[PDB]
Amino acid sequence: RVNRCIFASIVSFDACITYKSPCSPDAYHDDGWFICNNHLIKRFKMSKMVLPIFDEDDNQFKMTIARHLVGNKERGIKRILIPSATNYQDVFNLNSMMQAEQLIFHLIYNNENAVNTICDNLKYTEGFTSNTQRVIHSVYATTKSILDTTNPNTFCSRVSRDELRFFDVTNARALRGGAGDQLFNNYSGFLQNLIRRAVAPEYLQIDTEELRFRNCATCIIDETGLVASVPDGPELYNPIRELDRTLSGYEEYPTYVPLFLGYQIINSENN
Amino acid sequence: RVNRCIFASIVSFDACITYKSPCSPDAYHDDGWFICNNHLIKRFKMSKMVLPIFDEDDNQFKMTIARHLVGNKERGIKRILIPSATNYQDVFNLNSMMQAEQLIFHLIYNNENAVNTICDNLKYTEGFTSNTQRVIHSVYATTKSILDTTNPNTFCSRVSRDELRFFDVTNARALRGGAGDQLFNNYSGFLQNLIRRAVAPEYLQIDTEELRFRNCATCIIDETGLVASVPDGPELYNPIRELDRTLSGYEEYPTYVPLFLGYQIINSENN
Amino acid sequence: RVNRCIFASIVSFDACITYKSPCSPDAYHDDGWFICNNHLIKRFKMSKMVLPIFDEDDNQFKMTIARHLVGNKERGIKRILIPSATNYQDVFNLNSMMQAEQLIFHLIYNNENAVNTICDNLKYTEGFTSNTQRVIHSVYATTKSILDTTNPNTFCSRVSRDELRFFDVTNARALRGGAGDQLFNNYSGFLQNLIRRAVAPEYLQIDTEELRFRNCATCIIDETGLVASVPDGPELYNPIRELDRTLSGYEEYPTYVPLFLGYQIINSENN
Amino acid sequence: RVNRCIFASIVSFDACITYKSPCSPDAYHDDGWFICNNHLIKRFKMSKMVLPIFDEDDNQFKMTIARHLVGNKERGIKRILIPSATNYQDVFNLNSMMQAEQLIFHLIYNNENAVNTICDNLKYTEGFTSNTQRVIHSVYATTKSILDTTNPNTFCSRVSRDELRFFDVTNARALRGGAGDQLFNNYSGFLQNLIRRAVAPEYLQIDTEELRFRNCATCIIDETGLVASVPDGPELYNPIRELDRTLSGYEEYPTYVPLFLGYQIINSENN
Amino acid sequence: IVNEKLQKIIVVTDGMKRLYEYCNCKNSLETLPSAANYGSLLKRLNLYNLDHIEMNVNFYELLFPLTLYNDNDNSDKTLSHQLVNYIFLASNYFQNCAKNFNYMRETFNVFGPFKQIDFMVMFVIKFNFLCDMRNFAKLIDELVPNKQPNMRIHSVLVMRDKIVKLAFSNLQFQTNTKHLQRLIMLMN
Amino acid sequence: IVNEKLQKIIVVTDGMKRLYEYCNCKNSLETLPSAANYGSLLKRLNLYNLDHIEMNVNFYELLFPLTLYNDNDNSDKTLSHQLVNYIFLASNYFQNCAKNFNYMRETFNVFGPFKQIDFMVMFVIKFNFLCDMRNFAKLIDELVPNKQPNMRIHSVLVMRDKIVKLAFSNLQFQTNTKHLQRLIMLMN
Repeated sequence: RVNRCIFASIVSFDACITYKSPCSPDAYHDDGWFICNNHLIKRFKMSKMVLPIFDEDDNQFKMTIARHLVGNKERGIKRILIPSATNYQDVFNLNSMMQAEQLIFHLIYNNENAVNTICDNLKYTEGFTSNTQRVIHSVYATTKSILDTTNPNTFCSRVSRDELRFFDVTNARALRGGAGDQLFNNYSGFLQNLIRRAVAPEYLQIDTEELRFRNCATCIIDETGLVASVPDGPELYNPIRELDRTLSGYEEYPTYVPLFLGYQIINSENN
Repeated sequence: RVNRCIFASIVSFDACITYKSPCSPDAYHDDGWFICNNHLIKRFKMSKMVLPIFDEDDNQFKMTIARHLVGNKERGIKRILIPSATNYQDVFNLNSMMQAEQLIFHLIYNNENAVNTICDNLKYTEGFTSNTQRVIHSVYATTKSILDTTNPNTFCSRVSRDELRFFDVTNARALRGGAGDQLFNNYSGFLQNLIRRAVAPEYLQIDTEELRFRNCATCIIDETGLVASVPDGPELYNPIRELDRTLSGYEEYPTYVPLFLGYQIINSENN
Repeated sequence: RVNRCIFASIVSFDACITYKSPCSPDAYHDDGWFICNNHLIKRFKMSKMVLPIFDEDDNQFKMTIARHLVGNKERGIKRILIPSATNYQDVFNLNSMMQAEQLIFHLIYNNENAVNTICDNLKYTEGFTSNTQRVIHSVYATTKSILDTTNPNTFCSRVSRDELRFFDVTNARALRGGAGDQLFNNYSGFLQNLIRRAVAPEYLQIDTEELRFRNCATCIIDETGLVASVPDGPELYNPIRELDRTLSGYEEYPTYVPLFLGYQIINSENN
Repeated sequence: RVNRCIFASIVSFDACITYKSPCSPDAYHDDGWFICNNHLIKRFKMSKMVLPIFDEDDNQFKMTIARHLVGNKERGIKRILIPSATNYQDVFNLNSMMQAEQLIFHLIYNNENAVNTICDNLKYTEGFTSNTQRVIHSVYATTKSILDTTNPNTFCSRVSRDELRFFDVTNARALRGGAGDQLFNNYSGFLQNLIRRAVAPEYLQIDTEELRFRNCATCIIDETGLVASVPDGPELYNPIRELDRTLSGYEEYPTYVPLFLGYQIINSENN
Repeated sequence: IVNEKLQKIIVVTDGMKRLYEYCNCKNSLETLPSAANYGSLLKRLNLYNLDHIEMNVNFYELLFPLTLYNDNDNSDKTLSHQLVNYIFLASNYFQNCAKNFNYMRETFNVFGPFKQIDFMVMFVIKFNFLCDMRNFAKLIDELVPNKQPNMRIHSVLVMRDKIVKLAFSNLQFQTNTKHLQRLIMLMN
Repeated sequence: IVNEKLQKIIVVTDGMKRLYEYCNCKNSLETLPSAANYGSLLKRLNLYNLDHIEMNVNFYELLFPLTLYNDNDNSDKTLSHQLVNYIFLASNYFQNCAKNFNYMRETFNVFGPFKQIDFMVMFVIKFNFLCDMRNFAKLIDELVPNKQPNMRIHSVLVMRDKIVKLAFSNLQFQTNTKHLQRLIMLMN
């Protein structure tokens, strides 16, 4: 009923030309994601989808899962989905998109200096005090309003130390698993929540049962941000009549790449 | 208009008691599979499904693929999907089904001794010469008229030696990767056709381009035949209100384990 | 009114199965060629076309010329347009075509041994003396009556300066460019006439003026006959909405590569 | 809707005699050429035309290509098509055409001094101030508007250095290949665009593929500008009853000489 | 004759091992280089130049000798698939080495600044692979000089060589005049 | 760094010429190798072991030394253009050679039946290339080790190198065990 996307409050505060808000209808839903699907796919190489987990008692359960949007021939920077604070401004060409988007990212990565620069450069424009200042207040306030829900600290910590989601079990060649896990901790509450809901666990631990869903991982985490690289192998293919006639709908099982990472441990009291 | 399942012509060669034929209409599709999915699922822990392959210019191409039906705690005998000719008689308790099914299995497994024993045993029984003689004659004629078409050789080999499928590209310190593909060359023509139609390659090589559809192997060929076992780790889980309501359909991405094993390359002239 | 194609007389001399006559209507024209365009494109990699030679006084003079029918990836025998005497049976695997086709090809290459073997083996078949004997007589007589006229005219050309056709490769260094002039001269009169009317020279000399059409060769003569391999380089390509909307009739300039090889001399008297 | 010929804005700014406009209707298309076909053939020995590129999937794509108008006996000066800044004023008899044409040419070669001389010489005529000055300003502005777009520098450079059209693989015996591509870059932007759109590469390089349209180059770049003379050989032919009747339309393969020089490399990124 | 290539590769490997390279061969081909196994090798190499090394690898030429060993008739299917598996393994190892060259460069230069760093890394790759190849040769049973080609094996080798050589090609670089004086004076 | 490879290649040219290879400089690279211009060279080389030669060539790496060269600032476009024409010429030469090994095999076999004719042709091609590079190096003025590269030349080299590698990879071909026993004894 109410929009719940970070980019929903994006505005072109010129007082003459309006802005765009192509956030998908799911933007209003309280799915736990805080980015509308349109802006999520456009700004990031992510695709919201649903992962259903069943049991032997015919119990339905679905958990948040994202999807790749990157091809194969792409190398290096393009393979990086969510860059880190030290490697996002370069890859996100802040001076290209509208100032409000830039400020959104700056808050995302704790880039207060860029917020100050955006404000002081905005002061220079004519007609600024008329409505530009009020709109910068509106956009900044709504963005912070999303941030607080995302951030775990806030004022009162509503944190439940139940889900042991450590975001690595990889059996990597180099003994740096404690380092890949050491990361993801510098990310803001928004970043940690977004990466948590985007990637679904491959190994899940509830009570005593050990769950496994993929024989091998999907992506990997580096200090340069969230990067999608299968360990030790080629990149997985991305798609982006008579045989079709003779082959009917047979549970197509589309092969669009799902995300997979991390070890999940769930306590008995957890829900 | 005519069923194309080997088991679709199962006949109770007694001339008194009628026989069953639970083949679904799917067997009428000439997709390359010669078993109605009912008989395939009943005898084997597999299910027909097709994965379509796309491109960059919106061109369609689809290829068949199988799907596991074994559980997790299920170990050993039940874990086998396609047992070898050495270990097929025990796993399929030939003393359980009708003798016609045993004849079909033996012909598929090229067990000529069993066929001769069943024929000369059927010679003795009273009233066999009346109708059962020609009944078994027609059954055997149909079985061979399928078997020959399955085999590449026939009277003259109508083989299309263009698609090169190895079926064993794995490397998990087996030290005998050269042993993993020992079989699949001893199988009968129909067995090889069915197994190839069932499992799809994780790596595909079209001339100069490399494609990848999986991170790690799914099944493996064992000396006791094909087994629905994922190497290098514990078996993946097999599944056999408020949250669902607030999370509508978002491309469930079905989780039942598909088939992925082996390596494929296409020659220049192949189309 | 009367067709002048050697293959126009192709007939299945079995008296039971009908024969095909795909020769195009143009084969009735006495333009100098002796093959119907359909047979020319079928048996050989040739396609009849004409080239007009004008001047500054707007005078008409046209000469015969041929065109490629090979792609790029084809190699070996596929690159051969007209095989030599030794290497024609293998490239044409005469055992696979109709017996009358084999007889005609043997007559073209003057393979008297093959003709005698086909005749004395055809003596053995039943019903031969009834009608197959007269059919073979008619076919042989027509083939002789087509071949005969060519040998004098080819011979007279090989006598005197009237038109000095030199297959010498331009830029003598060039490539292999073998002076197969007598390999051509080792061809039968029909083959020599066909190749002369198929390929045109790059330099032409009328009276005293010099005319040039191509800067380099197109085909080349080798021991395996005339092969469409451009000397000293990869072979040329063979092709076999908005921007299209803005591109109107703009002198399409056909991109297919026609034959160009050899040197010609014209005396004042020729017409 | 708007004509895009450089000389289409020709004005006989005498204030007495009107100017003509013989440009062909097709000049209004968005071809990218800035010269109408009539101007193309008048001011240069060039004729626009198109070459199509097909494929095995029946795709359409094509590019512009020029045609010669120079004959055979023409030598030296007549063989120059697009001279450099060193040798254009002499070859284009600047004292023969309209003053506006002279100004256009001086602009084309960045001949600013001739521009100033023609302007201040015209200033002395009576009645100039009325409308001749405004007409000269209009002509200069039109010329600059045509010129700026093709330039790589411009005001906001929309540079896309993805087309590697290097313009020289001639196997020139003299080891001085370092002159062809050495020129064609010291020229005006309009000259560079015109020559790029006029001549199509004989060898095509896209990603991993290699194509060949002409086995040997046709034109060549020289200090005196582009010259339509294949190196080391006589120039190519240029043409500017019963036998014809029986020789009907047989794909005449027009004999006019197109342009062919240089190599094209295209990366995957470029459109 | 192909047997020339057989004996040539055999003797080259033997002599190259004999001269300087001591077999440190326990590790297999299913892994990337490990620093602990090669520190002393790098230290000793530091004083001997390796610029002779060619970045590219003659994959098909390297693996051709072991194509032609087979007892007459179809003695056993095991050799065919064993060879195919070995080929795929070496291909993927080379691909991963080319793909992740920077990390290995850093991991090996952390122990010292050398001027042959990437040279030494490529030498280590080739030497370890060649030791694994020598072990695999010790695994095989017998050969023949009849020189019977195999279309399947050759096709696999050709495709893998194309892929591997292209991947090696994609390797690129980040984008004392008296030496040239001496060179020119030598040329004249 | 780059200066290492540059000096190494220069010294390799000098030493390889000093030992065996000699100037037959009348022939340039514009056309195919001329057996008539190499009969003496072939006869000389026929009495040596050439089995160390291999069908591939590191064209990209081979021309990489010449890449790093310039005077202060862009004095003129002569250097880059000269190099570009050289590169395209080399690419065409190598591709034509690879496409026409049958012609050269026949021509060099006519002079006499020699076992190592393949390696002979390969070394002929390489030697012609090396002499042409020697001349073009004689043309140039100065080099620096600052390793400031050019993007365009780099891309052209990469692409033409991919073509060359694929072209040579097109090479396929159809059709003493006591030495195998000796090897097995040596390893054990």
